[PDB]
Amino acid sequence: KRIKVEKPVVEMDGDEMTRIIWQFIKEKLILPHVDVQLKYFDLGLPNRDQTNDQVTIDSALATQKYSVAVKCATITPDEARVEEFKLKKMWKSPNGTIRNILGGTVFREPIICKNIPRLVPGWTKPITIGRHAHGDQYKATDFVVDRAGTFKLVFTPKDGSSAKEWEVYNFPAGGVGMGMYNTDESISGFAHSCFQYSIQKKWPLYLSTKNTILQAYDGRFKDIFQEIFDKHYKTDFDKNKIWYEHRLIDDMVAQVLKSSGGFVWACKNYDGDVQSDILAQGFGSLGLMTSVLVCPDGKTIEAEAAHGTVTRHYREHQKGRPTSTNPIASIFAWTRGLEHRGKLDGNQDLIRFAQTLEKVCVQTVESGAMTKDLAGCIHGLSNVKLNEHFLNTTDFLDTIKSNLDRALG
Amino acid sequence: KRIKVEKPVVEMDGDEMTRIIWQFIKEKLILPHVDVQLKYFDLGLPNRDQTNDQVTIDSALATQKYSVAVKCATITPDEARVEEFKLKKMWKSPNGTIRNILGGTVFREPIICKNIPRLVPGWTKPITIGRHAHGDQYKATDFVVDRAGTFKLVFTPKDGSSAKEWEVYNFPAGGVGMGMYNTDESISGFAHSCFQYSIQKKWPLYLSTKNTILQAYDGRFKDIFQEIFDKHYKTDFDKNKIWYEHRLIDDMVAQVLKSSGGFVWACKNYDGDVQSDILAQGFGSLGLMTSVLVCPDGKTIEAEAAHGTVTRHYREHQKGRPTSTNPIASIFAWTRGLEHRGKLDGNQDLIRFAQTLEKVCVQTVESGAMTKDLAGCIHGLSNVKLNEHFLNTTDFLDTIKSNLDRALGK
Ligand SMILES: [Mg+2]
Ligand SMILES: [Mg+2]
Repeated sequence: KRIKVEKPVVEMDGDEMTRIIWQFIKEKLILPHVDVQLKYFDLGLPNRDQTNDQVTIDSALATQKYSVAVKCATITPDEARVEEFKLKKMWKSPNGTIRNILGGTVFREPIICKNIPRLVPGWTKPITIGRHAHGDQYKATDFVVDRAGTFKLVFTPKDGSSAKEWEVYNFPAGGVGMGMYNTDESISGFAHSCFQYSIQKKWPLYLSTKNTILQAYDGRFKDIFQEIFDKHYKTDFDKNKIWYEHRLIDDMVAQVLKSSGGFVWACKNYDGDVQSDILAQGFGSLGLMTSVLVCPDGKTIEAEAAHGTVTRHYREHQKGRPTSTNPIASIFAWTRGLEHRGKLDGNQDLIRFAQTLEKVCVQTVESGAMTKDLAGCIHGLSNVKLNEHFLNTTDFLDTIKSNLDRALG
Repeated sequence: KRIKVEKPVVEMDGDEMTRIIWQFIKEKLILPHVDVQLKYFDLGLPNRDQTNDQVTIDSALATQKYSVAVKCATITPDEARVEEFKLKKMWKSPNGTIRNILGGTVFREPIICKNIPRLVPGWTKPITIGRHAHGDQYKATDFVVDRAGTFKLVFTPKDGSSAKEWEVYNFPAGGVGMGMYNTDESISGFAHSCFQYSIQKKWPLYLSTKNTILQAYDGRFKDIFQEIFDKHYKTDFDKNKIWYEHRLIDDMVAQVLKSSGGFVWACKNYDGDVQSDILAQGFGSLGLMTSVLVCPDGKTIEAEAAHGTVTRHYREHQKGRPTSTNPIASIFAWTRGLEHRGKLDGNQDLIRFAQTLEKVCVQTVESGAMTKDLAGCIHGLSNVKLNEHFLNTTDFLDTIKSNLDRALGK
């Protein structure tokens, strides 16, 4: 019997090869077991252009309403994509837009498969990055200086007090300038979520900044975290034999590499983007990773596939040929979506299905049935072969489907 | 008989554990075998405070004059350091101030010992990071927003063109803002350095940015590198079977961790700081890495230890507790300083001494005498033990001192 879900799930469609596997996953794994009401938004690049990127804002507003989104990987366009898709604007990142509106922390962690070898031998336990999802480089204003001139910052107070101007630089010739920001509210919510997840895991927490160089900007991150820790969380950290410490970013990453894992890592928005990929790759593969935005309100989430759209595999699919594409991150976006939908509704049957599918995915890879990229981690890309070391995208999903049916019975 | 050194070498002194190691090296390893005139500048935090940070500017000026600096790792103040040292102001990064005056690229690579298992087993060849030494976070203007108000950017052209304003954010409550920049001239020189270094090494080059998010700012880096590649280097890269590619920083770092090395990695100022510590640590230790600021003119350099002051080892050493800090990167700052001084003057004995001291360091570790960090790579950090697997800071330095005297004795 299919599990009845009462409240809706927001579904965000994607691009190229991820768009196609997103549909297979829905057909083969999700819908045959779950009767769920889907609130569809096409964040494919053609439709984002068609709606002047308004579909992206509505998908986020819908997520605030219904409290659970699941997202397919999308194209953030450059010059090349603007020419290829004939876009009228170089539209901003859908991910950055959705994260800004919703706010909160993007938690990312590996999907550990026993047989997929780590590139960092020392990491015996997993690590979780809490990436702050708001502000900084993902809400910056930047520009090209094409001639001599003065660049300055200006802060005009609301209360009526005098404006403060800072002369940033008197450009003699061309260059670039940018401004970015963040709020106390956004940093406080970011801190709270990280402290709570650390208690939940029984793991210590590390904040990373460069407050020696950005003494006001990064110092505020250090100050707010240490304030919230002292007043709200120090007692709960002591009871669980865990701690909190601020580290300089360059010191942190070395320490992380030397570690054995088993900690939470609060990263700034930019650092989260960079270091989550070092984490994913170090644990075995970029495709073996979850990514879940947890909003400040505690109720709303957005689960996503954090990787790209796999353009090379898509081109082959256009020419009627078979591909071998890892669907696990996309699968885990659905399960994390459905699990939280089940938590809010009090639907234990749904929660159990999501966890069962996550386990079946790992077991299928651990049994030796896998896609080309994962088989390449084991035997090397030069030594792998079809129906010997790896399977087609749909065949792997069909293997996952068979194992999912056996587990449920 | 000391080696006479005709011309001076600028010396920048530092803080905490590196300051103590710096003085051992100067006193006991360098000037008993090298008659060298040192233009001494104390960039220890108390003297920077004493001089209103002018000594930092004066050290940078002196490096331009004599073309060679050797620097000890320094403290950059935050709020805690103002309390600690009772500072007049929250002074800026002296490395920032030095790098901004001198300009150039900071080249960073591992110091390889056959004896030391990597944390990243895949990296069978070394990797060099060309770090851009100018602009971005290290020249930024940042501030605390402590009341409601609007933050904007304003560009006013010098020759009468229309001025442009951009609203960054309307703050309802408290927060933070910042503005930063870089220049076409600085980024072009950064490209030239990295392309030239790549052709020397016969290695491919990668530039990392986030041009998909920072369309203008990071796009400018991508465009200038590509123009300069096609105008000056593309032919030579193709002839030498090497290549240049741009990659998104997040894509790049994953590629690095999975690679087997053998490439140059052009990093922006911020990225180069973070990624150079990943690199040193992955090859074995923060103590086994060189760092050289190569200026545009092709003559001036500043050699340093990439790693910090080792504050956590300094707190133990202050209270008399056991300590084992790796001095090799700090020694290699002296040797690359002297080697370059020797190369400029045509002083062959001074070049040989520098290289002899580098061989002594590597052969000392390769013979089984080492500091804790390196012992941990072999035996595991949770099983190493004082005087069984590793030596003290002083006992390891005395071992370098003993082996050095024996080396040039032979
Ligand atoms: Mg990323
Ligand atoms: Mg550093």
